[PDB]
Amino acid sequence: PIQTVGRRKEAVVRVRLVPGTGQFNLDGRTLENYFPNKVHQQLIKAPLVTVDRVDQFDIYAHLDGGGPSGQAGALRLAIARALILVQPEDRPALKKAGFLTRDPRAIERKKYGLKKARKAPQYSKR
Amino acid sequence: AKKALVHKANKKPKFAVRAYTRCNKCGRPHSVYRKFGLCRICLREMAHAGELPGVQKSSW
Amino acid sequence: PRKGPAPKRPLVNDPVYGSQLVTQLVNKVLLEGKKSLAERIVYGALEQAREKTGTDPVVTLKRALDNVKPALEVRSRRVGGATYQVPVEVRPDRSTTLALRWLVNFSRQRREKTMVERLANEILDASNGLGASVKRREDTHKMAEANRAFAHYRW
Amino acid sequence: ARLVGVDLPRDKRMEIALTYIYGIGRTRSNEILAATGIDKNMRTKDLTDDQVTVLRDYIEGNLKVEGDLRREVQADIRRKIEIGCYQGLRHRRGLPVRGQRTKTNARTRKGPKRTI
Amino acid sequence: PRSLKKGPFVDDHLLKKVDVQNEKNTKQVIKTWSRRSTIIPDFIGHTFAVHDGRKHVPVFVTEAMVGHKLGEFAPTRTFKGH
Amino acid sequence: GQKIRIRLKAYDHEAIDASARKIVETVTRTGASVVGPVPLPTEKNVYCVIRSPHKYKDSREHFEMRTHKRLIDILDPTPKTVDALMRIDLPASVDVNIQ
RNA sequence: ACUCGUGAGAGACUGCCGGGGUCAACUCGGAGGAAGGUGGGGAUGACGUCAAGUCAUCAUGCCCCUUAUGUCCAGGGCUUCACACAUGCUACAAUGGCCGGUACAAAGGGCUGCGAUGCCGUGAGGUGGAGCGAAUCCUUUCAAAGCCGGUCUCAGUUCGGAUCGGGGUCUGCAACUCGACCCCGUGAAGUCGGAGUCGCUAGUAAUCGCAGAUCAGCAACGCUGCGGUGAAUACGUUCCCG
Repeated sequence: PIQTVGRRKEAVVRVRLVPGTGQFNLDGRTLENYFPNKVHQQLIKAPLVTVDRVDQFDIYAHLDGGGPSGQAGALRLAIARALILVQPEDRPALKKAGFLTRDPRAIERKKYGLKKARKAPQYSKR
Repeated sequence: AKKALVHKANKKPKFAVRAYTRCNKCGRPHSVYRKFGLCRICLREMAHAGELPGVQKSSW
Repeated sequence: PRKGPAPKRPLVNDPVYGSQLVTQLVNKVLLEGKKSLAERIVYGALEQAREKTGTDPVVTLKRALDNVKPALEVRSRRVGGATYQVPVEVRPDRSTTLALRWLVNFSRQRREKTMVERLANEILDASNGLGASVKRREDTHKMAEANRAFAHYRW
Repeated sequence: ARLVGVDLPRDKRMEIALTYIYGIGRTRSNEILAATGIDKNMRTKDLTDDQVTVLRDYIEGNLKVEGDLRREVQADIRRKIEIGCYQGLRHRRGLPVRGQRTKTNARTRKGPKRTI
Repeated sequence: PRSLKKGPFVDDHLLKKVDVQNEKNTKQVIKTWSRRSTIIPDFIGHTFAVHDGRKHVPVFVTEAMVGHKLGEFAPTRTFKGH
Repeated sequence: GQKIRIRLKAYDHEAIDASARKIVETVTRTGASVVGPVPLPTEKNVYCVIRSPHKYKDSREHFEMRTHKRLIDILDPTPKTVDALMRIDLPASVDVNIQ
């Protein structure tokens, strides 16, 4: 058994792999039925295309937290780490494109006495 | 708060809506939390005095 | 920015065309924080250009921006309460930035009542050289060349 | 065409065209149309006599529109402005009658600004 | 607005006084310190001196102003322009 | 035949852990089966107060209250465990109830 | 076996290399690595200054009333309006307006409290009640922006919402002055706003919804938080301010 976990700014995904055909399951939907974005499509294709072994794995994803782009990035990173695990020889490839660099960017706290984060109220000289 | 006002607050109102907060330690009718019953000033002063079971400085 | 220049931001390669000019344009036209709608607007304009000129979008946009890319700028320097206009040449990066900013800012004035055809029409006009961006470019060069005298401050 | 002596617009949806009258707006247009049975996808250019006759039959039979609405509103106002009613006195002085604020607001009630 | 389920509001004092008056074949001037009370059709033949804070304004009610509270026809604050 | 959960709560981590350890030791001494003190979500109440009386609103101070809760599940209801349950001494800040 | 709930620990330390270095601090580039140089943000505010603010949080010395400035109570005011200033929200629309479908967040709160199903309403809502003192039940499997399909085609607009009319719902002993919300209707100003001025350097501004405190109901567009999507330039101290 293989199971991998991905996280992206409050979105958490868990991916299971099968060596089956070139199709994906996202909580019961395919890659086009769910995440109907061409940009997200290329984003998720980027690991497999970089490793140049597309259409060789069937993934099953369980998703929580975040929105479209956050979960898309989380799935991308999770499947990238899963592929690195099953085939370590591709480790010096994704790092060349920086797909192993997890993104440590989140929502900055809204600070009291202000409007939001770094925004400030209007200042009047009189 | 005047002692007469404090006693009238201690006197149960003759109508349901005629009731208000009347902070316990001092008697400041504004900004009285229902969790403590204290005014915000008294709550802060007592919490900083280390005499409340659970309160502490917040930071995150 | 007082100590030194901040490191330049990287540009993500455009997945559909491979050149960053299109993603720069879509980032600039972006407003209210929506990538998808701006992307579809720019792509619709580019495909209208495809069906109206019959040539490759990358090269036509390239020489259009080259023909609307400014070369010199005018800067204000104040002494004794009175200002002076000095001409300074521009790095190509800010030149392209200003050209694209002019295009996007003035693409809200064409009177055909839809943004995507507005972009397609102005892109085609700049490709033909009759667009208003050419007019702003000529005005900027007129300002730069006419006031070439006041440059002894060397900035 | 005509709509109780008024000139219907040449190109307006009847769900929008019936808004042009003094008594029918958004919901009442659709309620009248459903109780009548006229397809809402056509234009005034095609609006023939049968639709017109069922239309004014229904509007006569349902409620009060045009001039009578104006005069009944005026009748209510006059009832409230000559019996000492608070709303009437607030009408008289050109100020909002719903107990609103006039320290800086109520521009459309008092009118344009007359700087002092 | 006011929930009609509880019925029109009238406190007991003036109701009892008007009961005494009209059961004694008499109509006089009623002075009250209440303003929240409504207009009763049995009161239309009478008049009410309603308090504004200093003294009482007398109002001779008719059928034209039925359905509103007393204070709706007795203004309180004074403002004589600028 | 019957299993019993006990909810076990406190602000303080030290006292709550000591109570759990003592109860587990007593159960082991008595001869009954327990799953163990499984962790539970920690409730947090957050409040804001104004530092200064009479104006200067922009300066405030935040307060927290944290309650750590856990469950202890016991199977095989040994009668001696029930006999020795309520006599167990517990810390002041720790509250345990049965379910 | 995987998140997760919560405890302990490992790990960012100029650690190594190369160029500038006074073989120095330090600066840049590279390697590995989740992060490269205080990784991101909170908490913490020295000696001092403004006779700054608070006798209305509390106490506090002196002076005052002491049969009153004390003191219970009914109604009314703090929302009054020809003006001016400040802080905000909604608009001047086609990057849009209206109609149906479609899928993903977080945090939080709940006992005379959250309150689901059915019963009837256009919608607040009237009937009564199952789950929970609460990772159990309710906030719809929790929203909007997003995407798809239909239409509107540039007008005071299928924009905008003000003022005004008729009729109601909820709470409250009591809704006129003076609570909120609902149905229907005419639909005012408003055409990107002069002199001038404001916030902001990475998950920031901008946009969108949700939650909480106070609250029976709310004037909340306020304040404190959460999450979604998310780019621009920074040449350089010449000038304006501390």
